Amino acid sequence: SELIKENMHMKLYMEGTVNNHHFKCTSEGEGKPYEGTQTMKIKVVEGGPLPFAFDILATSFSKTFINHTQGIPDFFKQSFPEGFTWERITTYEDGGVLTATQDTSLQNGCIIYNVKINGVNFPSNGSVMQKKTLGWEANTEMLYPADGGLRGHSQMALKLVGGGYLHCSFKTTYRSKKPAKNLKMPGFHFVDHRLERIKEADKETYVEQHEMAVAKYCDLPS
Amino acid sequence: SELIKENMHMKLYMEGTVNNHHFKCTSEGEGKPYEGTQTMKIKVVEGGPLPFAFDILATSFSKTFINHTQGIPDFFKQSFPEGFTWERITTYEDGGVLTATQDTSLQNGCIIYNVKINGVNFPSNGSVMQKKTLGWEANTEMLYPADGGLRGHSQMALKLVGGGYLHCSFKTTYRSKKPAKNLKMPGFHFVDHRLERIKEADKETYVEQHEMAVAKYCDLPS
Repeated sequence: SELIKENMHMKLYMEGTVNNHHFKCTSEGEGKPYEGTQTMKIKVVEGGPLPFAFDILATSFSKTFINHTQGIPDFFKQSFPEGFTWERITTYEDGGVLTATQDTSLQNGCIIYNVKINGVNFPSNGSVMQKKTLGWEANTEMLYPADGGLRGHSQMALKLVGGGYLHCSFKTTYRSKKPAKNLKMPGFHFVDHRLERIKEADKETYVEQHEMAVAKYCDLPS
Repeated sequence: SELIKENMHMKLYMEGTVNNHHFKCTSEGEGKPYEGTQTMKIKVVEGGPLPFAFDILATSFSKTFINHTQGIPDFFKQSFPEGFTWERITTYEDGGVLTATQDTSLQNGCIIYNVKINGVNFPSNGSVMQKKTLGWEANTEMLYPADGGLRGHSQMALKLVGGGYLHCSFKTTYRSKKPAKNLKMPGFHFVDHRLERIKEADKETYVEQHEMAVAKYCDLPS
């Protein structure tokens, strides 16, 4: 993947609605694609301050930045220069869903994300709309080939003020924009994740967020 | 937990239906509760050979056998001598659900499992009812306290004849039969799991299953 350097910058444009509250965000960031680390500085540029927990948007802001161990082929880095798309729905425990559709492209050596968000039915007095959340536990995504791409399935736990958790799960499909003749497809494997909040200002109008991600197989001793 | 020795034997009785097909199984096994390893020899004793994949029963055959690292308290071993119960529903991608209710007790030094199975709506010509499955990938359960005990959430991928996977997820509640003022509760953590078969025969009317399980926190730096 010669176009993907040791360090890469990213820029993002996001627009959407959550319970019919419209907003837009942009972000800029940098990471080390082969080391699986990245950081983004995010701004809410319309519809701020958001009237819902920023945490529900966290996984919508970057699959190029996964460290691949154990010889696992890299569906995402192989897709350049054309890039790939992803599409996802996250279902929350207490009623809410957040759907997102994303395009990942490469322009002048900069990775570019374009995201559309459609979140519906979050309980009006529940944890998300009343901003009672405190960020995400770590998790492991499962990825395997499917319906024309890679299928991801994930579950995650959102920490709540007071010490409890709100569970969610999601299903993702990743689709390469490169002809498939030119891809070495990975088999079933895991991406071990962690999402870290770095800072926020102005009621989450500005948020800095970091991720580490490692692709691997089952880690249990033979 | 000194009723739970370094080696423990288990005996199990299981009865239920899948798509209105009645069956019973029994099993005997042994494991090392603190090393997180165990083996069970399972027989179908009524309703065999089962007209559906044995794989959908695999998680219904033992939480006392988890290795606890990083100082994580052991909800299960702490529950003895009274023991604990679990209850679970697994939802499968192509339709079908497998509901199970279990009691775990300790009698004359042997751990005893009693399990009731209720599986419904599996597609009659689907992979499960047509016995076209080839066992489970590894996975990690998430566990945290809930009203009345510990809540687990899981997802698993079932290998299919001819390649590809059928996805499922499940939610479990574990309840101690011991007074709670007498328990040190764990916080949010993971159980890194893997199921394997040692041998099988005669259309899965005999299956010997092995598990290795380790409770841990996120294994990524930072």
